[PDB]
Formats: sequence, C-alpha cells, structure tokens
Amino acid sequence: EPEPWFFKNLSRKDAERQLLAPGNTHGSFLIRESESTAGSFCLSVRDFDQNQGEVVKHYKIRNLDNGGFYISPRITFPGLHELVRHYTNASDGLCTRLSRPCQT
Ligand SMILES: CC(=O)N[C@@H](Cc1ccc(P(=O)(O)O)c(P(=O)(O)O)c1)C(=O)N[C@H]1CCCCc2cc(OCC3CCCCC3)c(C(N)=O)cc21
Repeated sequence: EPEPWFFKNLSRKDAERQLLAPGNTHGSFLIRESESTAGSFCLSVRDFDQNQGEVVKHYKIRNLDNGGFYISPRITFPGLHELVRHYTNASDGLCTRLSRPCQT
C-alpha cells in the first residue's frame, strides 16, 4: 500500500477525530486534500501539548510550480512521498516528527 497516509477525501474534522482515535500517537499523521480551499494538500498530525495533551495540527502543503510540493519554501520535494520521508526522518521545523501513518 504505497500511501497509507493519504486519507485524501477526509474532512478537517474527520481527520482530527481519526488521528485522536485508538491505534495512533505522537507523529501519527495523514495527508488529506485541502478543505477550506482546493487544489492543495494538507498534512494533519497528532501532537503532545502540555495543556490539553493530545491535539491535531494541520500543515498546508503548497503546490510547487512544476508540480512538486513543500510545507516550507526551503525544501521543495518532487512528490508527497519524499515530503513524508523528509519529515519522518526529522521535524525540520514541524511541531513534531512524522512517526507513523494514521491507522483505523
Ligand atoms: C486553521 C489551521 O488549521 N491553520 C493551519 C494551516 C492550515 C491547515 C489546514 C487548513 P484547511 O481548512 O484547508 O484544511 C488551513 P485553511 O483553512 O486556512 O485553508 C490552514 C496552521 O496554521 N497550522 C499551524 C500548525 C502548527 C503551528 C504553526 C504552523 C506553522 C506552519 O508553517 C511554518 C513552517 C515551519 C518549518 C517547517 C515548515 C512550516 C504551518 C504551515 N501550514 O506551513 C502551519 C502551522
């Protein structure tokens, strides 16, 4: 299964609720298609926050001109796969590392 993280047709709300569901943890994520707008993707990741503990945050995956992707204009990956790779290896400015893909 090439992309267990690509929960493409999930709504913001369905993404959060899903991540904060059993079988998931810190760095547990998914890349759903953008809700508020369209055409771009979004990376939803569960994370630890001292106050209310487990939460979910969303990172906008802006589309590169040539078709690539990138959350930060510093590193601009060729595909959603290398994006998930680079951020799984290290947060690199993210609130947390992309440990493992969302489960259900
Ligand atoms: C309201 C919201 O969830 N905002 C998100 C970004 C986001 C997500 C989803 C959606 P959508 O509804 O379409 O699904 C939208 P929108 O409505 O506006 O279109 C926006 C966000 O602001 N998250 C923080 C989360 C962590 C706190 C700080 C932060 C930093 C960010 O970028 C900075 C650099 C840091 C170094 C690594 C690369 C990113 C981003 C970000 N989108 O890049 C988001 C957030």
